[PDB]
Amino acid sequence: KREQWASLIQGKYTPKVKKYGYAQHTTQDDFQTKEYKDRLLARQYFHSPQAFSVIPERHERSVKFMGKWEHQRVCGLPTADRDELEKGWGEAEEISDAAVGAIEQALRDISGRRPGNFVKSPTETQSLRLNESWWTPLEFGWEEHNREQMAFLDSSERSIVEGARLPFGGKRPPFGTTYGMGERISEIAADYAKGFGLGPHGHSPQHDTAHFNTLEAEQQRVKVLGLGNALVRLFHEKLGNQDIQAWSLQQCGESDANVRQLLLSVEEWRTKGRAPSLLLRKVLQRYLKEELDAFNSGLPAHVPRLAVPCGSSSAGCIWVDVDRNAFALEHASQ
Amino acid sequence: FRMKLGSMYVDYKIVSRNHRRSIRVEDALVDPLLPTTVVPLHWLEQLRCPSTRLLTGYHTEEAVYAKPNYGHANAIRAGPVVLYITGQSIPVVLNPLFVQPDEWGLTQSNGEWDLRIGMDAIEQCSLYAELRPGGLLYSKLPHASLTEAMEPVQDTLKRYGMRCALAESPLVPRPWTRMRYMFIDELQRGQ
Amino acid sequence: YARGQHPSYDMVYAGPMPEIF
Amino acid sequence: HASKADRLAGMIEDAGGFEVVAHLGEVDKEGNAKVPPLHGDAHVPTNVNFYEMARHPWEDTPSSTRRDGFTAGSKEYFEQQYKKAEKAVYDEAGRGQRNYWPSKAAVDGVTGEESNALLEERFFAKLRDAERGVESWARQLRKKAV
Amino acid sequence: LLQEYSATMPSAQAEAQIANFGLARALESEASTAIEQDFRRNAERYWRNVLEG
Amino acid sequence: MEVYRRIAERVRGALWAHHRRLMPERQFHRILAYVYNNKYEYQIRFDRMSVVGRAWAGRVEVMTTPGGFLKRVRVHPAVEDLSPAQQHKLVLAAYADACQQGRALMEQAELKVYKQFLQDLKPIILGIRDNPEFYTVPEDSVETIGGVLRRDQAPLDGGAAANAAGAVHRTIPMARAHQPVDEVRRRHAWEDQWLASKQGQRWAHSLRGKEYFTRHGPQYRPRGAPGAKTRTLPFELLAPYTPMDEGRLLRTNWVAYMDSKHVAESLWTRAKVADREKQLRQLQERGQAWHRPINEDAVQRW
Amino acid sequence: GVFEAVKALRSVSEIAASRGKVPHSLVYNIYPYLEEMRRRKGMMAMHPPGKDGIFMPNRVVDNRMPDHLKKGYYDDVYWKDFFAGSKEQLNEPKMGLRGDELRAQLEESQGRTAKRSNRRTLDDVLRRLGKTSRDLGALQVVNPRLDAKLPTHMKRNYLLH
Amino acid sequence: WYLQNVLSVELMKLPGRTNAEKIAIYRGRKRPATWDKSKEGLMDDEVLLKQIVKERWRTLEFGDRDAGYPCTFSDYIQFLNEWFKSLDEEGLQRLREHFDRKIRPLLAVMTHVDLMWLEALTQNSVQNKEQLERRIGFQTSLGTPEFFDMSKRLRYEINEDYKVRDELGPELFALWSKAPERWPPERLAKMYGLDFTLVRKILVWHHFKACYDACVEPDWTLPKRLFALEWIRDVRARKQGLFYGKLRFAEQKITFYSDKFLFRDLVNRREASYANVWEMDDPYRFLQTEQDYEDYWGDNYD
Amino acid sequence: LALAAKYAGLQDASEFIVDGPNVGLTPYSGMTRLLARPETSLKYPGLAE
Amino acid sequence: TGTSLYFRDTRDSAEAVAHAADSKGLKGMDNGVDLYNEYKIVPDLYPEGFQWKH
Amino acid sequence: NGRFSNTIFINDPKRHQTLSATLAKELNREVDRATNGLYSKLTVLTSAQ
Amino acid sequence: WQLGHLLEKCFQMKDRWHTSAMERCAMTPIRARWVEDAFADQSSIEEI
Amino acid sequence: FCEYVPKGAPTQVSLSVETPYGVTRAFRMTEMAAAAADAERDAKGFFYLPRMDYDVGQGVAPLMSRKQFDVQYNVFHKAAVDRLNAHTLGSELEGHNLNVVIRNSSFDASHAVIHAAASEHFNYCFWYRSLRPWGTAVPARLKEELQLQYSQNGTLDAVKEVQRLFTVAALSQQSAGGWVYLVWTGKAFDVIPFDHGTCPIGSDLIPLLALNTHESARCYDYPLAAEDEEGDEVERFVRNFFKTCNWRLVEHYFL
Amino acid sequence: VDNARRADGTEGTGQYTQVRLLPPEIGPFQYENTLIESIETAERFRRYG
Repeated sequence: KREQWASLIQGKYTPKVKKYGYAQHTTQDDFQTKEYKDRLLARQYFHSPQAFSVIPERHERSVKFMGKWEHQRVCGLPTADRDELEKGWGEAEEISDAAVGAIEQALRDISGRRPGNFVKSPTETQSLRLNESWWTPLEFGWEEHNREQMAFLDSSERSIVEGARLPFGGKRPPFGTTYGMGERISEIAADYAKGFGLGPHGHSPQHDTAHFNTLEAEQQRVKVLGLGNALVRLFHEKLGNQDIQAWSLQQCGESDANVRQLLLSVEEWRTKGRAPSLLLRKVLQRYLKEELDAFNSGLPAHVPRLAVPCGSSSAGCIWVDVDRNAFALEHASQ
Repeated sequence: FRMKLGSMYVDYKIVSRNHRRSIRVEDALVDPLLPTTVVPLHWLEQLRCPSTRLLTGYHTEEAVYAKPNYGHANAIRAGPVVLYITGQSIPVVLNPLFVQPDEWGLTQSNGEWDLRIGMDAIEQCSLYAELRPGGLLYSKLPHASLTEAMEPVQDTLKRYGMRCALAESPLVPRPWTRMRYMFIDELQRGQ
Repeated sequence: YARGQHPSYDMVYAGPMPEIF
Repeated sequence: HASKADRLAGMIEDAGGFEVVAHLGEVDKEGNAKVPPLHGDAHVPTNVNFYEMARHPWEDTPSSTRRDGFTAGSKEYFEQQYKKAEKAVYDEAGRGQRNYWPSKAAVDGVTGEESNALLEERFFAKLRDAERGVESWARQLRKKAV
Repeated sequence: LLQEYSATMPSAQAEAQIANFGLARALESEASTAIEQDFRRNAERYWRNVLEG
Repeated sequence: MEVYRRIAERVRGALWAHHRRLMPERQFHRILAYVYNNKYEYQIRFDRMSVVGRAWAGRVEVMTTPGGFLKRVRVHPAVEDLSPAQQHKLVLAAYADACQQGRALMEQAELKVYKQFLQDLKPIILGIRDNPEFYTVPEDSVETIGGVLRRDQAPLDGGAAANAAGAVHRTIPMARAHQPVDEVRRRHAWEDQWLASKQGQRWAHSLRGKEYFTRHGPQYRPRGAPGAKTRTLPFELLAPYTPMDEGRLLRTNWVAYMDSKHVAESLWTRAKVADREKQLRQLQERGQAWHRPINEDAVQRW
Repeated sequence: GVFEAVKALRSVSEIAASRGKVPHSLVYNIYPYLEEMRRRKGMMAMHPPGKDGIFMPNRVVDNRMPDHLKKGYYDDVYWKDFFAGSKEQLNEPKMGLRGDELRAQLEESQGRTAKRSNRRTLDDVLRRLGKTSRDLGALQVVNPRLDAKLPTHMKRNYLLH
Repeated sequence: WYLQNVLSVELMKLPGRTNAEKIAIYRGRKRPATWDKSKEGLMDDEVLLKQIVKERWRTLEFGDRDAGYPCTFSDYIQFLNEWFKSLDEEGLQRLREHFDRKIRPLLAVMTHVDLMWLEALTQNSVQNKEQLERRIGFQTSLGTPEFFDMSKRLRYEINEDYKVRDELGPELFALWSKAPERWPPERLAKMYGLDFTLVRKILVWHHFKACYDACVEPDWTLPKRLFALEWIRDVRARKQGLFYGKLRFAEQKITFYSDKFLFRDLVNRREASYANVWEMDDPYRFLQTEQDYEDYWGDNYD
Repeated sequence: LALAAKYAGLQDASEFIVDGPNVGLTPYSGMTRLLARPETSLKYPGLAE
Repeated sequence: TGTSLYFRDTRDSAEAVAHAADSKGLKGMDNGVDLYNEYKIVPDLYPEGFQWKH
Repeated sequence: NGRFSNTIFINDPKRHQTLSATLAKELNREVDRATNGLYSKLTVLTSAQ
Repeated sequence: WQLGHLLEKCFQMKDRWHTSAMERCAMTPIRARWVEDAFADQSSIEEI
Repeated sequence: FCEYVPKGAPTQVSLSVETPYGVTRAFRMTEMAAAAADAERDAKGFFYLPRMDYDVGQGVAPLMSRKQFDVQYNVFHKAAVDRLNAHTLGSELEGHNLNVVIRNSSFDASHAVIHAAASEHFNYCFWYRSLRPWGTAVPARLKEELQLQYSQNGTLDAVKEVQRLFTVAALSQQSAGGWVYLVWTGKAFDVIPFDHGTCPIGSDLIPLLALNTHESARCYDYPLAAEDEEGDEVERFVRNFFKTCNWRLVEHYFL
Repeated sequence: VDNARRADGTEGTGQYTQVRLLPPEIGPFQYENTLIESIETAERFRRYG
């Protein structure tokens, strides 16, 4: 025990997997005293005496005495006496009301609606990957992946996959033509891209009566709203031409904060819409103050008043949550 | 097989052959000192069931002489009477002795009929493994040496040939690779 | 079982006798 | 009664039948109730925790999620090799600070005691020393076939 | 809180001393005509000294 | 059983919807089966017990297992004098008391099964809300193909506020990752302070301390005794970070992975449909929702 | 005739459902069902009291943390730097990776070569030395085929580390 | 050779693990932040270990000692003829199972195309290996080069939910091994959500693997006491027919039971009573009359 | 009988007359639980009585 | 359409809680009590076939 | 009894569909035969007025 | 579904000539208000 | 559970803050709300209230309040519909899309009722579409084009000129009873003052921005500032609308 | 108030043995991830001293 472990093979580095239930690795001793162990050694011995001998002789079955059906009388691991099985058991540790009252409070949380599930985000409908031989040649992200490459990265470092060079030209083949080759792809594609969960109207996406996305209404809805934020629209106006890597340095002194902690928050907030960090919330405050009271000057009384998250104040976001990729393509122009 | 005071006490159910009649017992001792288990004659009528297979309640009904461990036609032997033990699935079928509560006297304590299962039954259930050295039953077995009476199973098996523990030596392949695979045709590859 | 109140088990509730070995 | 209406006649008949208890419900005129009754002893059970009855066999946690295990030792040795490789890449000059840009020979250079030498010198050798004594018709024949 | 403010803030501000000042001197390198004139004339020369240096 | 099939129904759906992970089909089948034996355990230790009932003064008494198998029928001689139906209307009366008490007991012992079962899922349930990625848009906000639309504004007929908020709670420390094991060990270490201190010494030597280590000295069970022979540490399960079974499926064959997916998705929808059916009844009871649909564009115009 | 004599044939199953009657052979599949009703007595048939089994959403919960705290969030429990390059778990994918891995990404993305300007990139330089991409190890540039000042290469990648 | 290239584990050497290779895996699978690995790289070091043995097997070719040919076909089959006749009867179990674990699922899927390719294994030219390959050259140009291999033909199967690779270790074995009567199959039947007669099929293999894992002799009459209802019928079904064998669908009766025929069988069950639980799950509940007892026990002469 | 069935289909002519007092007997409907339930009282003040 | 039937007990907020009545499932006391083996009791007029799409 | 969905008509027009101990002692017998049937997807309960 | 698809269209009311004023109602608004003035929240019949 | 609930009620867990009088009084309000599904089914017309994409529970961001949005959307605009849905039946314009009923009913004495409400129907409808609550920045595809035309060689008076040009366009609506549009005239962007009952579609043009000058657009919120500033709250109004403007749309219809 | 037992010990008769810390469920905000362990740790220390 004292000395160090080591691998007998050279360069073995990944742990070998052992599974539950494998008797090689079971330590469950619930009614395994010394007596049961020796009583267990009993049945084990008179069946396989060669298993114990340091040098095992060839193991074979001899005639059994009590009768040919002597497995009836000897088979199975030895038994623990019955009363101990019933009363010899510790008391169950008392699970009070709150231990439940919090769990049932912890279970009702997971029943909320996660946005990516009803109308699956495009990033995850074409992110399908199979180890099958046919799947990869028809590289499936080709359409959306090209867009993400194009406008979210510089022209130098983006790999663009062309459509024509793809197997089928990259679009669904005509139905009755290709021996079922193409039909299974879109089918498989749809089988991974079909939604689930209670949508806005109040039914499953596959409900018999309630049909959303009638004539691209939700598509025309986002197309006119625009996945953006007044708070971003003000800031990115005020930043102007300068790069944040230059702007940020000005904003945070030698001992104010880690610019990395700040400048990172700007990157996932300027683009890839999320809530701005509490650090970023404060940094934006001194910076944006003069913009807001110019913005919020002519507002009537009852309207909400734009202000950073920290006399009715409410941030400039009309979107509860935008996906990290659609905010990008919108704000890839800014 | 609940053990009490180091004595193998068992619960069981003694049943007629046709299972129409049956008696329950609370705690009976396991007594390899006995050649055949013995029950109260008071039961013989109460376990008797006429059948088209055995018109008389039992196959054999005879009265004989027997009284070991009790304290001519002394006690009645009858069979076959099946005996359902609780912990052991298979039932042992016995030809016990039906005796009055005096001849092989029974009501010793305040109503305790002193039931003790003989070698007749233990030879035909999972209690037979108790007979093996190391088992709960080895001590009472009729070796009179009084040493080799309580020596551990190792001291018996090291005498018998258990040099090292199971699968310790690397000449014996570890037994838990005996079946690396179970060939359920439906679960894998289909039928 | 003699009074017919006992849950029966006919041969009719038998599935296939499967090849285990 | 919607269910047990019928079988009750049979249920009583076999459960032991009507045993008649003289003066069972009788109350003595002084106030006593003769024949002290059978008493209800049933109590909420306190020793039943099937979770502590079947645990994750080696790390006994009363769970039910089947999570596979990395064999002890082969996990620790695995971890101990990671830190020794972790120690190489991210903290090269011993300064301890995470060097995010590592050296090539530090990126690709192998762990110091990755290639076990102790196992050779402390075990393999000690076997070979005893191996030197094997019979001459054997040691050659061993060397021959191998 | 306060017992931790005096505790971790100087150790947190410590990395800011290096993390803020680090990127800071990178900017002055860009606008510096020294490096700037070097990159335009012959980047290969500009890429040689940095590689060996 | 049934109610546990409804909790384990969502936990198999949640484990996919919130984190695109598959609970292996067998593990899901254990949680039900692991509970069924638990009630099967409770059912055994009952059968030693017995309950009594009384319909007349005491003239009838039935002793019965908590399940319902009447063990003993104790009858006054007078009751037999009665007509058969009056015998029947008495036995079946006391037997009702026998199953009444046989109910309340197995009703409380049932809760223990329920609570012990939630302890089983606390590794999993709390594990899928112990993650930085557990964003839930409000239960009232309109979804939309480009992302979830506004909060539906909390209509704001309030004025002061009286309805103006979205209570976006957090459930996790922002800075230091505090796993359950981190606490339980501190707990396990916290007792160490007590055991070493003279105060604990005086308490551990007290009769009260001795019953403590009786239950909570699991590190000192004699080898071979039923229970956990070491310090028992509860699971950490970061479900978005611990590959459950789906990695195996996509390795082997898609057709099972898409299938095992659609199993998880519907099981999630079915849960939410039930999660709607509750409000489908709730709002009707508060008088705020009609029996017949009155808001047609909300199910059609979308 | 005979082929018609077979086409006319109706199966036992076809007969069964037609006559609205379960066939004798297909009733073992009901036996397991009858087993639960038989073994439901007592505990198994008594539901959890007071517990519905269906729980509604009762809060609006979200634990989405900022990126900076997310970096070293799991320092102790796990192997340092959790969110290494996970685009799906992290908002910023390239955050925190070591010098080669980020290079590896653009080395596997690898926009192929083209004709260059006289400000030829290090990609041109590293090739004329046989040091193609991994061999500017200490150097801070992450995208070798880009024409910008070395600080511009470094200032753009100061967040990522 | 076998000891030199298969059993000499120290002689095996894995592809070198650089610091970049190590940190990758420890951040890849032990800490699988990125959950899945479904690719072909020099990683995971475990398939490679079995691969290294495999690739060493493929390189092996039976031939002379005049050259680098490691072993002669005569000497090879001599080794097997030597060791096969040295096989312990239990070793035959491991062999006979190995012949079916691997070879039988191969020889079943075999056509005329593979005949030339089979001989390449034993390096034993038999009739014609040059002219025949051109015949295979015909089918192989009109056949995917991936599928026509013998190694790949079984890459997929059904029911990945319960796999044999995990169900080797019997579940709950620590519990039901102590007192098997305490665990009738109805307790662990829920552990497997498969078809019933199937769940009770696999439950046998669980018992038999359990016993061998503990070296104890397995209960050879468990399946008969497990498939009691199955067994009691065929014993009758045999004693009515003139055929010896098991019962297929054909010889089963053609009765058309009514839609409500078992109603009396139901209200019996739906209103059963059992004093102790074991009575409810007893293995001989099927046995009512002597006509049953004679058949059920007609197997064990004892 | 009408409403205790888990699926209760009401047609137009369906009228539930709970009248027991005119016959002098306390109204034996078995339905009163659907009446005494608070939803009946909270929606319609006093309808149940 | 129809999965609203697995939870019809919830329609009575009292009895859904009270749990006095045994019946809670659609096809029986329980919804998925024998989900895997009961449905085969319809004669398989229209079997599945070889629907493997690998 | 339809192929799947059984029907039950209370046939007592003369006595105004009232349930003596005659009917009810079979109603909870028949409607059980209907509900606990095998193919009974639905047992429609009504009166044969 | 078979049972559910049934109820959803003919049972759970739809766009046919169903208008809640048309279905046979015993307690209209006015009728229901009267009940409040008589039988709502009162102890005994004599006061009623 | 959104279908069954009446048209406007909230949907949440009751806090039991309401007594029996709290509930039963609400139930009537749900009851009388059934009168909608009656009346709406009997008042259903060919034309309708066009649904707003952005949710308007909270008043339109900074421009409007919710009180101000109850009037126009729910009361006035509906009343602009109810006229049209009424007068369309019987006329040959019965059952036609707007672009047909606008032009055919445009510019004639008798048919003026349709051309009044219909050309208003589209008007009020477009005023909803133009308002994105928190305002969006003009896409660069326009910020170049607006810059070309509306800066007479200034320092990017792209929108800055557009703002003023509206205020002059709105003040010019001396009636204060009309509309204001930024119409694409096939050659040049130019804001045109539009009298109520006439839209740019009747003028054959392609409208891009909608701006309401009707008092009912500002009646509740804006003249409060007027009563304190005594100048033009309508100038303060126009300056606030562009904090809610939608140039994102006018990009689509630009091309 | 001390839980008064006599056959168990001389624990209490009705006297006050310690100021009860308020239920840690509703005390200062602990993150609900640690709420389960704290509750199970809080009562155990209250209950066993």
